[PDB]
Amino acid sequence: LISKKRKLVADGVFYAELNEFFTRELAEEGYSGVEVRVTPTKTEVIIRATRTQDVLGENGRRINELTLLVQKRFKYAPGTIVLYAERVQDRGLSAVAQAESMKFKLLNGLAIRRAAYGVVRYVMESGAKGCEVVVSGKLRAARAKAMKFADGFLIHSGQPVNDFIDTATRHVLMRQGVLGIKVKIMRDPAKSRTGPKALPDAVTIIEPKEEEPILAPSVKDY
Amino acid sequence: IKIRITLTSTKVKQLENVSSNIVKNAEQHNLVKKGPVRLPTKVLKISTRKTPNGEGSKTWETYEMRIHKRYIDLEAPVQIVKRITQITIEPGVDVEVVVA
Amino acid sequence: MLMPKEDRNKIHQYLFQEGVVVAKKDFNQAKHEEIDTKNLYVIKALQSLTSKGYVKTQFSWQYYYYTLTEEGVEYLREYLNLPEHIVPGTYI
Amino acid sequence: RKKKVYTTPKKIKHKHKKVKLAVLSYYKVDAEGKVTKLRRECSNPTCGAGVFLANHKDRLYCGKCHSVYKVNA
RNA sequence: GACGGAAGGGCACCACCAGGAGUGGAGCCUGCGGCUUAAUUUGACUCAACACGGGGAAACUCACCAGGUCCAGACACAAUAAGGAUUGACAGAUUGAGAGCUCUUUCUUGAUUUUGUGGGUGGUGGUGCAUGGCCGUUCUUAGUUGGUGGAGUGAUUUGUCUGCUUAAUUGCGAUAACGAACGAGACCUUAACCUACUAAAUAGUGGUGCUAGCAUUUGCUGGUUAUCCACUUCUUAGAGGGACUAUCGGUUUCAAGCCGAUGGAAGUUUGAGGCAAUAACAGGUCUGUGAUGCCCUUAGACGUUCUGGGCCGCACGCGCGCUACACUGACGGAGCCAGCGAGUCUAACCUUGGCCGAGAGGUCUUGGUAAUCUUGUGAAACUCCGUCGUGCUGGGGAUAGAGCAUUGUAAUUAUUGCUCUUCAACGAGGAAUUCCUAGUAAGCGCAAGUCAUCAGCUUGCGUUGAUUACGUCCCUGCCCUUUGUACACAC
Repeated sequence: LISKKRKLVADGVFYAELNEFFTRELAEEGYSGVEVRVTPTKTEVIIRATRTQDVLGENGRRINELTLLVQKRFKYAPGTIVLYAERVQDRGLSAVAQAESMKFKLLNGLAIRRAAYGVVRYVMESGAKGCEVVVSGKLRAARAKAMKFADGFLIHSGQPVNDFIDTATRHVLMRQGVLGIKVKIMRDPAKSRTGPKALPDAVTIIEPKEEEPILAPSVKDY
Repeated sequence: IKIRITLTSTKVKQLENVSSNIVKNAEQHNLVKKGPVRLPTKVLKISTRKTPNGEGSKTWETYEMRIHKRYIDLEAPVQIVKRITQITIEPGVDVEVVVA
Repeated sequence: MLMPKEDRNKIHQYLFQEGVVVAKKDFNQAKHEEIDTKNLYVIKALQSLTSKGYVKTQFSWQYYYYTLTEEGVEYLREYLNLPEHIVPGTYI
Repeated sequence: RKKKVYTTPKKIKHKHKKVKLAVLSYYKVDAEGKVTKLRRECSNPTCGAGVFLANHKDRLYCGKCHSVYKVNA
């Protein structure tokens, strides 16, 4: 009905609305992203989470409630908007889930240094190429301080930082204020399967195959 | 009948593979068809100040969203028309059906 | 503040019909979606229900998505005396 | 947040909420007989024919007709 | 480490032999500082505020100002109590009305309601010197950091460096260092050259479906789809081609590099952008938040019904800018050239008209869910015939009074546009101060942003186009090394 340019802008906006809804409601279960599928007379939203059984509930009661919420937001024909929640593997290789676990650990009350070190160890052993946790705020003092815990090695400039680097910025409400966690995870270029296969500067040399000389006059008679 | 499929997506890779599989299946099915007419790419620009408040140098940024629109005009029986329309459906790419 | 019995029953019966409501942050609209009553009426009544302890709210760009609870539905179910396994509020 | 004098005197004179007076609704006092009516309603159907409407002085005000009711009684 | 009116080397038109364009000279659209009853809201104080808070506002925005004036004990604790708790309501007393703000008196949706707590809500209230995020700036310059080995009791050094180049800790290289990480590059877009792999009634050629001017001479200009043939070698496209200093000279412990000439797109990484170094501002932002912490108010509160006033009072000073000192100009007539830019669905967006006017506006939709419609956006100093013609003139609508109107339920203290007038500054414009390496300076114009209505602003594009730049630190700043220091909130 609406012109296509405004319709796609509204599609992106609605993506952002439901993404905020899922990030704000689906935090405790480690929400880490969505995938919206487009098809004539049917829209599908894939919710990649970790605690997917504890999202689905009994016979998908909660996910059915969520897709009904979206359906009533859009006033679309019931059943057109469908939701499916899947257990995304390697929950450690996701900035959103790692920052959410940081938030939960901090609110639980574990010391910030040990928390950051635990998350960075988990991220490192989970196969991540590089990790960086920046915690900003009041840390055992009344003046703001920032602690940066890094491992591996990341990048900051170019397109590779745009694509490989997954970033999550979370504002944890603590007792004396708000702390800020910036989790920056560099992933593997050869673990994308989309776009560039490797870093634009890191070259891989091809394996040669040696061939023996002739050493003698032979004639292939046929 | 003169049906027409037009697609108005934003992701060029999905756009191109949709077009490629459509034209390749049409060619392997040995029909009569018109080539994919490829309208100019429309770039939506939004120019805004980087700063939330008014302090600092007067620096600006431009966020661009690229829109790719292609279309194909066909004439065929209804059954195979619906078959071609409904197969090879991909998320992110929006397609619609028109006449003449 | 005054809460009309007719509109309260309308909102409760819509909550039992569907299971959840969206309350767009538009006060004085006086023409709610899917309910005849006023938007401020819906929003305040749902906040009253939450404070009573029968439903939870999510804001998500000031839209007021609602979601009922176990005791929240069972209290109203025994209030209206509707029998068990007859009418879940938000059944599949 | 310190410039407030309240020059005008105490203006909190909220109108009363129908204080509980003596037994209201003195319809009539007829033992073993028909209880009559006073200042009866007109031929308008929407009147309840048993509802005690307001009759202050040479005018009638209808409870049902809350907004639009202007008649010469 | 910082600094030095210390030394060496290398850089930068946020710096300069040179030159161009402005400001402070005139007026005016704008933003800042002090008096004003109650208000002329608040933030920002060098570069790194001053056409910035996308802040071009008459409601709202807008919390500032004078005013009537309501609820939230949301949720749970002690109360009368259906012989009842409660909203709202008319010509009749000041508020402008069917704003019961208080009435000489009532009607009355019907358990929804009033006194102190525990925990709260709202706040464009304060704290940005509690903060998160973000952004600007040191410095957008070439610069930061481990591991393992060397040095030193140690702080800490080497690595990260004598020499040689553009922008480069860029490299060649010597070497107590070897091997790495981040920045630079590398990367992703933008404009350029493609007679190719694949193109549509949106950019055409000949016959034609119909017709005219130069004539029976072979063509151009015209005007249209289904009636077709050959192509995107001009608009745009998608596995995509080249440019890497290719080649030829000159110069070197005869090593990286520099300086000159060819089809071809240029041989200053092709030109320009995007995110951008475990370091820091106690720089801005608590006026972008249902982000809170600490205090303010806790039922006449900063939450909010309506009326208005206000960055439109100035005695005044300072800034991006616009129009000008005119005969390289002003005006009158004939030509009259870009696209990335925008566009009604729960009720309108830019405009194609039979009628009227240099003006806005009506009857139907040719425009729609959009390369086909607005729009070749036929938009400006640009090419020719004259008038004004050096005399403060025809450049000033500064300034002020008369009439038509799109918008807004109010354009009155010209919102804005079009018909009419006075003449107050202007003889290379003082101290000072800002930008400019190939189509950039500058001139002139167009589109989006803010919008219920108007650009003098900003972000992008288009037309003509630049002498002194392949130089230097003399001024302002940098980077490295050496050096001195009584500095270390660091001159």
